[PDB]
Amino acid sequence: SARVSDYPLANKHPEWVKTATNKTLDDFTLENVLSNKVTAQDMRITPETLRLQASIAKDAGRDRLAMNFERAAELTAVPDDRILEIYNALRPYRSTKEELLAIADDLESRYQAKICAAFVREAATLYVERKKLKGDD
Amino acid sequence: SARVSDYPLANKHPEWVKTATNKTLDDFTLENVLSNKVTAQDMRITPETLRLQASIAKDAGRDRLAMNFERAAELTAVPDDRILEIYNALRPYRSTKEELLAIADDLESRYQAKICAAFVREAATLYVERKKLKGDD
Amino acid sequence: MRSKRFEALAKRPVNQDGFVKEWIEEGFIAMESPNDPKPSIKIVNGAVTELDGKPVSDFDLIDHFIARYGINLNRAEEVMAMDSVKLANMLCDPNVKRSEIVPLTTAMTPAKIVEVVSHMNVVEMMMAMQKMRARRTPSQQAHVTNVKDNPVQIAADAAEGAWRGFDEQETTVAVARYAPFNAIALLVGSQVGRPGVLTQCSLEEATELKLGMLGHTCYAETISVYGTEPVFTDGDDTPWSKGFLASSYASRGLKMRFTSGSGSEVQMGYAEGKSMLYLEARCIYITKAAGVQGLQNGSVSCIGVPSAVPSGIRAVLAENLICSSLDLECASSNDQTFTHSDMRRTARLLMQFLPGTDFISSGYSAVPNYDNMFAGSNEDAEDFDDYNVIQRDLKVDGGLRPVREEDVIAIRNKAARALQAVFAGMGLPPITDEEVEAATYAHGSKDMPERNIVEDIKFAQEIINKNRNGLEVVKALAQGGFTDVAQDMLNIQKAKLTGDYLHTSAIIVGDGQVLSAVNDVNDYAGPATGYRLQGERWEEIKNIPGALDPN
Amino acid sequence: MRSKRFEALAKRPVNQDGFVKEWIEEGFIAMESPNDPKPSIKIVNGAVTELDGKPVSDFDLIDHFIARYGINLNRAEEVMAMDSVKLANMLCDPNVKRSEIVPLTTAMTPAKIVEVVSHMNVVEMMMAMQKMRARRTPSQQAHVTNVKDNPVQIAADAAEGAWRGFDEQETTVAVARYAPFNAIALLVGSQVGRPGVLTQCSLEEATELKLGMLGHTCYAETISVYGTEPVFTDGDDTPWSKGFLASSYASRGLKMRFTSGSGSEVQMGYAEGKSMLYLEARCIYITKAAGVQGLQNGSVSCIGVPSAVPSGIRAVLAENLICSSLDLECASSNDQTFTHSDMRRTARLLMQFLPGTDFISSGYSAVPNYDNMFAGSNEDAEDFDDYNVIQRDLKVDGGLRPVREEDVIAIRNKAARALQAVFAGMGLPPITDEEVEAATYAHGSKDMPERNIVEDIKFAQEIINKNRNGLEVVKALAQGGFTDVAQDMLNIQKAKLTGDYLHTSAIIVGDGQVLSAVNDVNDYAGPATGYRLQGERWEEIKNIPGALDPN
Amino acid sequence: GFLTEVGEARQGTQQDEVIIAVGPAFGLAQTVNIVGIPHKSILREVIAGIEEEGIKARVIRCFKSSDVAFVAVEGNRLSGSGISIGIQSKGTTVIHQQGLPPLSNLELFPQAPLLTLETYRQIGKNAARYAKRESPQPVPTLNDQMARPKYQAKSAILHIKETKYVVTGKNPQELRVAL
Amino acid sequence: GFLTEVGEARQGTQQDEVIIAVGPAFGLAQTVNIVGIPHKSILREVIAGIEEEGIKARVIRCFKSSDVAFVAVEGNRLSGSGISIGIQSKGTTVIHQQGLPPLSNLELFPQAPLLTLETYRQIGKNAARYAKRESPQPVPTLNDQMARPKYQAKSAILHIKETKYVVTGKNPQELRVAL
Ligand code: B12
Ligand code: B12
Ligand SMILES: [K+]
Ligand SMILES: [K+]
Repeated sequence: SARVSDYPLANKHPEWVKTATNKTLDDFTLENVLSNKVTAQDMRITPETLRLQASIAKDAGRDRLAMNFERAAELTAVPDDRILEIYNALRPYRSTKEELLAIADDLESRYQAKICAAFVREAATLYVERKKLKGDD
Repeated sequence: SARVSDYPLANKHPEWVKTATNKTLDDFTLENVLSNKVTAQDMRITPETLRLQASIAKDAGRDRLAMNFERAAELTAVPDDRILEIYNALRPYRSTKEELLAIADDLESRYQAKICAAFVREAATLYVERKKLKGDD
Repeated sequence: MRSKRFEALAKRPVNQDGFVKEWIEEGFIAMESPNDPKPSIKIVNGAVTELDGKPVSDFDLIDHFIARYGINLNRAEEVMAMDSVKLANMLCDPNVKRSEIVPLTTAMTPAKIVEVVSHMNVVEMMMAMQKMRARRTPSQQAHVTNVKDNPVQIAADAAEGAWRGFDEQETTVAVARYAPFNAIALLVGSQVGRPGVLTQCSLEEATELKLGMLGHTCYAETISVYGTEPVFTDGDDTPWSKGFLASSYASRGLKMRFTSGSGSEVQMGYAEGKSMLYLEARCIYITKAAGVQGLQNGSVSCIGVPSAVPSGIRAVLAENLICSSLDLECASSNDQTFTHSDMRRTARLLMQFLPGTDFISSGYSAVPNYDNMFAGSNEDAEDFDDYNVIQRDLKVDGGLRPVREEDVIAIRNKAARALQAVFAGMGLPPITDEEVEAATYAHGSKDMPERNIVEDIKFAQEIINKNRNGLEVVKALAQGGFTDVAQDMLNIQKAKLTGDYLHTSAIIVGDGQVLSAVNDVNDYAGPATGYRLQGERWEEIKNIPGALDPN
Repeated sequence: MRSKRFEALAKRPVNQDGFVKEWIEEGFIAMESPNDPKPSIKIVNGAVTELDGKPVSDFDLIDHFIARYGINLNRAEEVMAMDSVKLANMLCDPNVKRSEIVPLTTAMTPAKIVEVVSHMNVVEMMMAMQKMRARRTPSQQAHVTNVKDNPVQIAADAAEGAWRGFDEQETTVAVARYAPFNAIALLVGSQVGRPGVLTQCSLEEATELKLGMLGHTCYAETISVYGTEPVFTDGDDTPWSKGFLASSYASRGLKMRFTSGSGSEVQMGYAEGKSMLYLEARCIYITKAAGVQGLQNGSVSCIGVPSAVPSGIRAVLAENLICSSLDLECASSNDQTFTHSDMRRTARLLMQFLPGTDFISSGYSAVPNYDNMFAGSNEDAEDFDDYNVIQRDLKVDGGLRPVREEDVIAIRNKAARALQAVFAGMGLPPITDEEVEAATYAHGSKDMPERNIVEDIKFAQEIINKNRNGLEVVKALAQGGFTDVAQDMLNIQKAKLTGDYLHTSAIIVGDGQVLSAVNDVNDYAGPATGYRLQGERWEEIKNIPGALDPN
Repeated sequence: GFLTEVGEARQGTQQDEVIIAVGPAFGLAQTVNIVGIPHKSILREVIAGIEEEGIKARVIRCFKSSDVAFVAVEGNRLSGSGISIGIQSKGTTVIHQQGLPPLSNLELFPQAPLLTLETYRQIGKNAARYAKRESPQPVPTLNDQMARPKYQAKSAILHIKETKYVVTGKNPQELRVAL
Repeated sequence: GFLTEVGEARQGTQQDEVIIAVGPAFGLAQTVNIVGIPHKSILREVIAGIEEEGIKARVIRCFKSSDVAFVAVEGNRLSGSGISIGIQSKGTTVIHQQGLPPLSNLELFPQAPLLTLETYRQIGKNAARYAKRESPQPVPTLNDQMARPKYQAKSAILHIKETKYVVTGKNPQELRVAL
């Protein structure tokens, strides 16, 4: 997809930035906000845009950034307070292994978050080894 | 003939250094100063030492330094009082041309100060042209 | 006895500072410790088995994160075998391009790059810094805070700051429950000041990300990482939790950075016998490894630790240079007080000021330091005119400009009115008209009418508890007749949708043009090349107040 | 109607400074003026015929002097065709040896080298400065004066100044007739603090040479040269008179250096519509052309002219870099007050302090600035503790060291006593025991008993009149039981016989050891090469007062 | 000394008591805060301000970490009201309550050198006010920009000291004060 | 205006005079010194101090140079006592004397901003004493370290201005005053 020469998207290819409703950057008028015909739920970055930023990152030689972008593309589908729930479970001593492994199966099966599910599982194995699970304090 | 490997003369070749009354560095002692074996007349840099220094300079790549040191080597012959006198004559509007050429002529055969006589001689022509002689204010 | 010389010396402010002898065992030693690890890397079957003398059997969580994500394993062997003095030479040589060096530094281990920069002096670090800086144009960030969490003062100061030239501004709270209010005041004030300034409210992590979920924030910076495992755990985080958090903010389109700083581990109790810089090097590599675009470092909040020992301010500059050498955005501290002396604080600033970093300060106080809720910055609002004349003296772009009182008062005014209308629409505790006026002409919290904190608090919590989102603020500004601040606010959210401002060093200049390291590429090749103060910006800079016409 | 923030800013000491808008026709422009000459040289039969646009028919005395002795005619045409950006790159390139550049810069015209250095920023200039510096070790010079021309206090301040690490020290007189007292007290006090420290007394030119003819100084520095012909004339000299003058000092075995400084010609009324920096470059070439080894520049006494205007402090740094690039000793100023602000002054000093120069300042005030007879230095005696901490913070060798109170009192006492014996030995107006005790514990002249100055002046003049010479100082110290200071005074007089301290950058350190650029060659080649603070020196610098051991 | 270890503090006794969670060196290897104020007066004054509000005050030592946030968290779980007060040996003080993220809080006093015995009593009061569920005015913000310059290094050293007595796996012991 | 030119100054035949020499714009194009003390009152107090010691005051204008040392040297040449006072428009002041090198002097006032009307009077008086071959105590040294920071740029501007009225080869003119 995109390369550094497509960047800034806003500038080079604004038409690659769009909604599921099919809106564009163009009707983010204060009008249509106010006419309640553009909402909060329309103003949320999609996994497609994040994946375009990921290819631009990768083309600029920033592979780790691109990976972060890729994961984020996955997490756009996970509910807000669910995102909060997973982050806190990842914090020291909050969780048991099975909880974490459950979180990864949720991420994998329900939200199809293949990279984050593996990220969480890797965390789960290592918090065992480094003693960061519930009751290790 | 001296090179940067002969520098500093007092660590490497102190025997090369003599005063104007043929004294040695080792003749300058507290006692010899007290008993007046050594006088202020004794502590004066020799033309030979300045010319050594000039060749050390020239070897260090500093040619103008070495030129200055050659002018200085001549001026050791010239008396303190007369140095002061030649210095004020060279100040703006102090001298006439002839008084300038007379100093030059005095430095050639009284003191044999051929590079510095040519120096005044240059200044005199240039002061004419640049109008820095007595009466030019 | 008593020499009168030493009595005059003894009253100097500088002798109020804290100075310590090096204490190697507790990690009280800024850099070049005898206890630091020697660089090594062993790679078997595409997996790191030895990092800097440590076997994978002994790794801690930090080592696992760095070993798996933080080092380019393809060139790692090649680079490790390279001579560290030649590599330090390459860093400062004007003629070795940034792009020939990035492939190598991102293949080095923490210990290797530490070894490299430790051969340099400050002058060499500075000559290196201006080439390795990711963004070509330098920028600046301010703190906008006050001792009473007063929302009206915050808005007003945010506006003057944005007008003075800061491109990111940061607030935080004396009373944590005030946070929603401080975030909205900052955003509203900043955009009135200059549309595109980026705003952040620094809190506990879960708390702060919900505030970004709600839309009252455009980036976050104080996402903590730490360089030993005990300290990270008292920071209530791991590498994997911080890495998840990072891609969570990206999932909502929010730019963010980590925050580290030499001395955090000594301060928090567990340095494991290691120098501050080395430990800091582990933090920069966690950031690189998470995939985060940038880093606030340079000791930051713990500057009293490295400043107390020898070579501490040089260690600060070197941790900035590692940062940038690793191809991360550097938000280079100059934001926290470490000294009673003006001489000493100025020398510490000039380290990043002269070469220019992505954010020369990450937090110039845009308010008097009595009002600074990070406990004071290295520069504050009483230093503005000094900072401006040094720009002019040295021909160095430090990111700010001289301003006129007339212009300032007006923008602080408009900010205040715009905030008063917002508290209207949302049905928040009234901002009076006398309050507006006070904030227009204030210097600080001292000049502002007292408030009902307790009522303020109840309604600030409301925002969160009813999930009141930034659309309320937008609609509430159009009601008041701030249809500009409303659009300008909408314009931020449009930038959240595009994702361009998530890339290294991004900022929004002008009318919504993002300026990141992707499109403002630092191309430094020595004299006359790279960023040069000149044209209209140079003019701007020489036109300080008090310049007399010589006739 | 008053913004209080702006009210607080207007009270700022920096707003007392004098700031002027660029006045190009009168040369009130630091550097890079549209009026400055474009570089050119035309060489017919081994004689310069055109010099940066000016035909030989139009030469002034400064052009003739420079066209005949100041430029290598041999590579001149070649180096003139080289690209000025490339030459600037080579200046700050760590891998282009100083010895490969000096052949080129000495073949440059004044306009040519200004053109090369103007493409640089300060960080590039400091990177160039550390390499071009003629001597490898940096050093420092102090002022030791006092508003009463008090001899006993002068010797006390001199002895401490020398104990703190100044290698050269300069005195001058409120009342001109006191001079010989100043000189002798300076010389005795300097040798008590540290044998080898060089002393000068800065006077009208013939007066100063006679003093030195009498043996009461070790060197001279304020031998002035000027950048336009009228200004040189109001300075009562030509290049040939100064040239003769320089060779007279050397014929007496005395080290000397010129003094120039950007802004002189504006301050003395005839800048000939040229930038301060271009006119300063004529000065630097006068010095080179006369065969003088060294130069005091960096604006010096006129620092108010270039500080008033944009890029002034950078232009200061550039004039020093040019000096050093021409293979001259650079005594780089930092010795004169230009600002009411501690932040601004510190920025100005750091320009030479960070790279290191042959003398980082040419006159750090060893007494409080109220006692400073050069109308104040950029640093004084109350700054000592600050200057030491910045050494320690940045790992920079700024030439000075931390010292203990018990040591200074002693050394100050020994010097007052030694001078007490000298005055007794010579039959001068006596120094009471009460005086000696005051001098010991004083900070400044305020702490010192009055003197009969009319009598003191009478004997002072007898020294000139009767040609009383330095061996009388030697004799008087031996008979008073200061045989050690007698021997040390003898040993420094003996340095005027060998000529070794006439070469570039020479100082006398240690055990009578001459340390110049001939035997302390600056070999900088980038990180880890050239001069590096370490060893005992670094140890000495670390050990400031207040470093607490973490108990 | 002034504090003796009774034994493992236990959960709610009823909803009219504040817990004072103290770090592992308080009254012990450290007896004064960062600028000399002795622990006994500190404790004494915070007890007082609580009791004063008609609330009872329990006084526990934590060993799981030296961090004040995690010390206070230990206290707040164990408490009948939800409210706790954690205090380090150097004097840094927070008012926490259950439900809050560990590094969030009700009130925080993050410049120990500025705390006076007068202030400590207001912390106690406010706490009990919080346990009684009322809405106290926040103890007014103290902030000195030269506190870090003067005291951060000494704070680091003093925290490093305390942290040596941290004990992984130890539950808080209950204490009875001397007074 | 109050300084009329009454023709080329001549050498003084009795030594009961002190010559005051002012620069080419003194009292003309400039009116006041560098802190606004009017030229009139400067000259009035300088004369007064001379007059007080039984000596005559003779005032001339110098054209050949604007440097205060060279202005003075022109006066020390025409002066019956061989004593002059040189004064620049901006207020810089020197006490010169015949036979002295130009950049030497008997007393120098090199920071003009610190001179008051009192000081000026003192300068007249000290000159008169030197004229009668006494050895008056030097006027006390005035020295402020912020004088250059505050006034050097102004000083250089005022001097550039006065330097426009310099006329090569013009001899001093004798002035009649209007105090
Ligand atoms: C130094 C500093 C830090 C350092 C040291 C923390 C430590 N535990 O050692 C660092 C950067 C590591 C840190 C981290 C955090 N801090 Co902080 N910290 C400061 C700062 C700038 C100055 C404190 C100081 O040096 N005072 C002088 C010394 C001598 O006094 P002291 O009593 O010994 O100070 C100690 C306390 O401040 C303690 N502490 C520091 N921060 C925090 C935060 C919390 C929640 C708690 C309970 C304790 C605590 O650390 C100091 C060193 O021991 C203050 C600003 C301010 N207004 O004071 C912010 C401040 C206290 N920190 C705050 C924040 C939010 C935090 C974090 C939660 C941020 C994050 N992303 O996680 C973490 C908490 C981690 C932890 N376990 O404490 C907020 C608290 C807001 C509130 N609750 O109302 C403040 C007010 C402002 C700010 N945003 O930085 N912090
Ligand atoms: C700036 C300065 C310079 C500048 C400017 C001179 C000028 N004519 O413009 C430079 C470096 C070029 C200069 C040169 C000289 N200076 Co000077 N100068 C000063 C300094 C450091 C500060 C003065 C100041 O800035 N005052 C503030 C402003 C606002 O006041 P102002 O009245 O407008 O000041 C003017 C006078 O000071 C005048 N002036 C400056 N120096 C001298 C020297 C003499 C002999 C005379 C008559 C006047 C004069 O220049 C200032 C600018 O116009 C003083 C130190 C002091 N204690 O003041 C030494 C000082 C005045 N200078 C002195 C000396 C010896 C000289 C030289 C003779 C040195 C030499 N190698 O030739 C030359 C004289 C050249 C000349 N025609 O004046 C001595 C005078 C001693 C005495 N007679 O008792 C002083 C006191 C100390 C010193 N050793 O440096 N100087
Ligand atoms: K910040
Ligand atoms: K000097």
